[PDB]
Amino acid sequence: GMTEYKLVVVGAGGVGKSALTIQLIQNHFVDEYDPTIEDSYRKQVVIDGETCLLDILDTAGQEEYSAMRDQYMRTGEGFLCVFAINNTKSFEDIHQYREQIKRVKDSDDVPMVLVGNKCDLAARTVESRQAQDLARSYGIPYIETSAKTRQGVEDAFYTLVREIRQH
Amino acid sequence: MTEYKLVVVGAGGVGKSALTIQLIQNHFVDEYDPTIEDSYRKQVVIDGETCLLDILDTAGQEEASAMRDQYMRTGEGFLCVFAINNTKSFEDIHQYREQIKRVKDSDDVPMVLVGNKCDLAARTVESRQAQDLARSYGIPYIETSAKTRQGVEDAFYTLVREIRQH
Amino acid sequence: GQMRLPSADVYRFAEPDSEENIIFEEGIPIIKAGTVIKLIERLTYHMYADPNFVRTFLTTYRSFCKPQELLSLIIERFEIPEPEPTEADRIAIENGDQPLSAELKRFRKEYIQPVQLRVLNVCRHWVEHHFYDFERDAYLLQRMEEFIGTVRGKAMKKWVESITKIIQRKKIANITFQSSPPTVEWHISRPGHIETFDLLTLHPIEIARQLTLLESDLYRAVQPSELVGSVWTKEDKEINSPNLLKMIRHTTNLTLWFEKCIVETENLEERVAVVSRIIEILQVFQELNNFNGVLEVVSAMNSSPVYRLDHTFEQIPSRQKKILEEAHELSEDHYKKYLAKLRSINPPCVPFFGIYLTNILKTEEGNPEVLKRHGKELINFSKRRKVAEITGEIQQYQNQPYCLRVESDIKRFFENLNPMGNSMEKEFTDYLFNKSLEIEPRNPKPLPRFPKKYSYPLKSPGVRPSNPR
Ligand SMILES: Cc1cc(Cn2c(N3CC4(CNC4)C3)nc3c(N4CCN(C)CC4)cc(Cl)cc32)cc(C)c1F
Ligand SMILES: Nc1nc2c(ncn2[C@@H]2O[C@H](COP(=O)(O)OP(=O)(O)NP(=O)(O)O)[C@@H](O)[C@H]2O)c(=O)[nH]1
Ligand SMILES: [Mg+2]
Ligand code: NA
Repeated sequence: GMTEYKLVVVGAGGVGKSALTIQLIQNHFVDEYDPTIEDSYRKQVVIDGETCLLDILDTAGQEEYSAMRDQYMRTGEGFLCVFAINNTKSFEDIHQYREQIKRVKDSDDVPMVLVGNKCDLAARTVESRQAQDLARSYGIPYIETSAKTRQGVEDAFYTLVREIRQH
Repeated sequence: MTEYKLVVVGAGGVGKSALTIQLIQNHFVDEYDPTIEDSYRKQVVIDGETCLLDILDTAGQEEASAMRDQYMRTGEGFLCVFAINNTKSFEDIHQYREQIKRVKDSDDVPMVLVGNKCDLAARTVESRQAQDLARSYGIPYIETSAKTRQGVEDAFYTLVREIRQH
Repeated sequence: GQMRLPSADVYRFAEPDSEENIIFEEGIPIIKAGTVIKLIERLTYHMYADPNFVRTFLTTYRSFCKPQELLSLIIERFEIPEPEPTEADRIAIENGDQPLSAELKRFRKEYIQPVQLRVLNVCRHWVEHHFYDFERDAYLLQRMEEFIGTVRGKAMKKWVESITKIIQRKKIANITFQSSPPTVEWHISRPGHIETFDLLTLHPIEIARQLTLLESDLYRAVQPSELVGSVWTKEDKEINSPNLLKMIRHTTNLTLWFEKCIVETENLEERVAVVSRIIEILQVFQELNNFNGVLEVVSAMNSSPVYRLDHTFEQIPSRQKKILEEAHELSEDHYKKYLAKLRSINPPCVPFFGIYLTNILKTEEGNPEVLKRHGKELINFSKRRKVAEITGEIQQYQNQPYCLRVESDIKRFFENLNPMGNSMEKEFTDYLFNKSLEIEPRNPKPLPRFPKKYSYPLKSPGVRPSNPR
């Protein structure tokens, strides 16, 4: 049948990372969620005219279980590496997430996207040029998203699927 | 997992709360803090089947006696508890039994009769008198001690079996 | 007829229900949303008790009402005006007779006494199970003491005097079993010889038991105040969630210790014995329903430094591979089989906490604090109910104690385990990965040989328990 893509969200905690998958998967248009329901993290979508199933792993809230990162990352085919645009430390953490994904996957060329997330109205401290330059240094796309308006959210996940398809 | 709604009823001070907390936590409460209404949950395997017990621990003090219909409507089985050193608490059993029957409009409500404080030597209700009453109700009679744990699992899990076979 | 109520202008909790102030879900009603006044009315409702709702509310209310304001509101709820004499009472009094006061007596018996007793039950639950509000605000405690200590009148007296004593006990603040715990098991290390304690010298049964007692205590210590508000993810997490973080840091340390024992055993035959012993410990964690322990082992075996050790993998017996496979299968498909197993076992158990953390965080992030209806903001109570369903599940598995004896020296050994030493996490996990590359280099580099490091027998004593008389 249709292709299933196993996508994994990684990134610092405490800075609204979970809004990316929630807004995707949501009833886009009813602001509501029960994460405990069976397949609150599976979504059938059409990308460039080809239907597929996204299975998204987002372990937001488990960041302190730092020795489980490999156990969780090993499940994934593509990765969203998320930082918050008002949290410079979360941006600085990206390099190490990327190194750990390369190590678990035993590959220098794992499908991944860099995502800069706007999780509140607090002042931005990472400029888009800084994040574009980082993404370009890694050879991966950069997408910015809003945690409140759903802007950028479909682009982040669809861009990752395109990276997998074109790998 | 089937869920079972158990309700523990009986006169003030007979040990409803101590029985419940012994079942839930394996701890005996020495204090006598009169209950208003407390609720507990317990996942447990009984006769090979996992279930979830919701246990309502009710007020025995007479000042709460006008507030019972509301918990009797919801319960699926009732532990009717008296203390074997308290003859008044045994005489109070029939009032609870009759009220449950009226509220649930049924002659066949799952119930177990429990004679608690059986660790105490100075008994004033004989086992035979309680057993006769239980037979007249069609229900089992189990003597318990919240202090030593004697009979405690038997009382609650017999009530689950009553509900299961109802 | 229904009882008449005080005028809503002297008593705010008699306003009629409308969709501008309460919305129910589709045999007692379940509240979707409401004003704080309506939530407190239904918290203390005259027609029924709702002990679930008391726990849900007292667990979650600080997201929409400060503790000082809650106390003010429930004192207001408690102070119910009595109705004036009716026409028949007046005529009796005019004739020098005693009035029957039928409506007054009914209102006392069916409205005032149940509402007041249910307010006191809120106070009792607040003090017994959510006392941190009072630890953190001494003036709130003074107000509660004063309120309880000045309730007059005999219908409430037993509970007033009891709650007064409960408060005084909480300010200055034993297990019985069906059977005896099993005998503590020993292998190469003997009692009192803590300097020889290590992965292969302690008995694998007793490693698993003592880690299960430690992990069970760490699980049982986490209170809901560490979880609501997603506070373990925020900047003050060390202040607000210390028991949760201690629990997680223990789990992390054990996973890293398992990895360190494996990759620092450079001799292949010895390293196989190490891995086999860790899978035996996993088997006993499964037998004990210690799922935290299960996942600690799975996380180490799936880590980058360990996963790649193909020469070690080749020598592990298929039966042990099968044990590890069935443990990893619990985590597959978003923990589908783990969730079913947790709900089917007979406690005691030690749940894996991380799933609860993700579900609480996503429930709080994915639902709005308020619902807007007819121009009014109503508290979204359904969201709080969902959070308290999770905290209630956590608490249900915190009740049952393990019937296992503590060994104080083995306990201390695992409490003090510190595989990273003074190294930071990145430099330590790079060290583990480079150690993996040293002991089993990437193809086509040849596989080196390394000397043995253990002078004692590597044969396991097995994981079936012994029982002398
Ligand atoms: C040193 C060592 C490492 C490992 C690592 N490892 C593997 N190996 C396959 C491999 C051989 N070349 C690659 C490494 N598969 C693992 C696994 N899966 C879960 C999903 N199932 C469908 C297949 C099994 C789960 C876990 Cl938790 C660990 C796994 C395992 C053992 C027993 C061992 F002694
Ligand atoms: N020796 C002994 N004492 C017991 C036993 N069960 C309860 N008690 C004691 O009896 C007293 C009352 O117990 P408690 O559980 O509060 O009774 P209750 O039926 O819940 N009272 P209420 O109806 O007011 O809530 C406490 O001091 C308790 O320690 C028992 O099996 N043995
Ligand atoms: Mg009680
Ligand atoms: Na910053």
